[PDB]
Amino acid sequence: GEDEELDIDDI
Amino acid sequence: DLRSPICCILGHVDTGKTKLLDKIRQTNAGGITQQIGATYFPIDAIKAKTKVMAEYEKQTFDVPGLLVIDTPGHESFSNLRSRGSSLCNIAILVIDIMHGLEQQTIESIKLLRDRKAPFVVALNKIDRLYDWKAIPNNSFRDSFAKQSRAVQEEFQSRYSKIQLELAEQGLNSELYFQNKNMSKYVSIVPTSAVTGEGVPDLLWLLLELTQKRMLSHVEATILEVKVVEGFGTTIDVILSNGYLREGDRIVLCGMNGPIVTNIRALLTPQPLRELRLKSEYVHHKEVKAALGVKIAANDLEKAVSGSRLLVVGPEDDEDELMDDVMDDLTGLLDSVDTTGKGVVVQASTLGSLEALLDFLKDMKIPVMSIGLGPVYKRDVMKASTMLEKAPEYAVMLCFDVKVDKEAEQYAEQEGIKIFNADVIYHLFDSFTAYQEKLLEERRKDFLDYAIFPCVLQTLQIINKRGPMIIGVDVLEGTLRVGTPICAVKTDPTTKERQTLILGKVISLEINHQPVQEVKKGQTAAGVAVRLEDPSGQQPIWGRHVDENDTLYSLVSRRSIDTLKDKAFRDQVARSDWLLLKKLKVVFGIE
Repeated sequence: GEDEELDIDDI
Repeated sequence: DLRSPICCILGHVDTGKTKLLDKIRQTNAGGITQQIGATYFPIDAIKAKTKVMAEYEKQTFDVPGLLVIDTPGHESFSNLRSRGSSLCNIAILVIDIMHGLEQQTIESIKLLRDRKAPFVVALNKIDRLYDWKAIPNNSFRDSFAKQSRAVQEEFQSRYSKIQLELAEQGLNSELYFQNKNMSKYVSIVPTSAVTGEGVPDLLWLLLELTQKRMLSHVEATILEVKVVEGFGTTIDVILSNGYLREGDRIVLCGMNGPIVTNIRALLTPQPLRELRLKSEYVHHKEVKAALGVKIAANDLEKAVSGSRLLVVGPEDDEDELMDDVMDDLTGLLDSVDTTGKGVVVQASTLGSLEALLDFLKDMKIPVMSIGLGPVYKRDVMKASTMLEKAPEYAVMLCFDVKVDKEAEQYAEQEGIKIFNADVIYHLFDSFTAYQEKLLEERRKDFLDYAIFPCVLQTLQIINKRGPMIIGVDVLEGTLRVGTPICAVKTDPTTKERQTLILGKVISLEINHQPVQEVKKGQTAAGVAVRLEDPSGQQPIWGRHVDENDTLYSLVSRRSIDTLKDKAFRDQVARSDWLLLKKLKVVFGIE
């Protein structure tokens, strides 16, 4: 469901 | 009468490499020149040494003579100029006939096949052939024809095996006189450091591989940086082109920027053995190319071994030459991460550094900074900045460098692993081993601390306490054994938040079978979750927590961080990071 897109440094 | 060819002979002690060089020099009369950091062979002496080669080959003498550099270190250092500058016109690789290819020999091959540097192989120790009958200083072919078929057999066997072992390393090779193509093939010259047999052959072959297949500008290369009792810091150099004259303003690469100075002395060692207490070394107003020479000067203290050396001329701008010598390192310096997490690296020579950096690039070990020479608190401070960000990289990778007592004692306060050895392996094993040991400690701590996301819907309560057993539907994520389960409840007004830990999962049963894990979608059945009591009063079903309360894996700032390191590499799914995103919203974590 709107699969992208995220980082891993923000949290 | 252009410049002498330069020859680097390298081999392990066992191969007899040093005995070979001594036999090559063979003094017994102007004399052989034992120049600083190199031995010089005047063409005259070469002709004299190779007279016996007339039997077999056309002799040509189009060069003034020959320059040989003995050292394996300085062969590393001759490889220190490396790709940017080729220091030797050719290499003589020494191998023990009795022993074939040995670990080091393998490496030296790879090393030469890296610089694209041309080489010949001295197949040494032939005097140890079981029935060999020696003809001192003879050519090999002549001694060989005079040997018994027993020896002819033994030689063929060992030879053709070593030829084979070379093939296995990527090298086509042949006895020198038997090779159809010198290119894409390696010449093999049998020698004996003991009897001197075959030396004539070797000498001939060097001239043949250099004279035809292989000046005003000054080409100088820093071999070694040495403190001399009466001269402070000096540089030992090999001059390939031009002259060096006392007073000459030179430029060279230094560890704290370009160094400019003036030649106070050109020194070579003293010809008289008797002279050389009062005399020490000889001082020269000027010296020509093709010799190894010590330069005294001011400002050499932080000179970098492996540096090119330049003489500043009338029309030359100093500041642009200051740019030029540094270029070899500058190329190297720019590669590094700079402001990025990485291990710090330190080396003895420009080449040792380039080699180490190139090797690490292929492992894919990131590199925060590089350095040269003695290791100090300053240098080990570079690594300090990695203790919190990337502790695994809280290490120096040093090659062939002395470390300060102060700096080593300082690296003991903090947790700085200093790696120091001649070859990569020791660093690679220590470093790699240390990295795994670090994970070994990390994993044990991480597993308890770590926690995958999951959201569960209670279908019904099976056992309310002793132990609490809940029948659930996994809505999102991965419910697993060990995972702590909790309720998040906000009093309508007063409390505004909550965490009610029910327990950690002991066991999971779906469709009458134990399972260790259940991912959303794996089943439709519903799973009985047996929960180990948490320490301190377990919330009471009905009273505190009930059927309607969505329950989730207890995640926290610590929980989330522990996922990032060690755990992260394969275990987490993108779906699970996305779930974490949503969980923070529920738990009120930023």
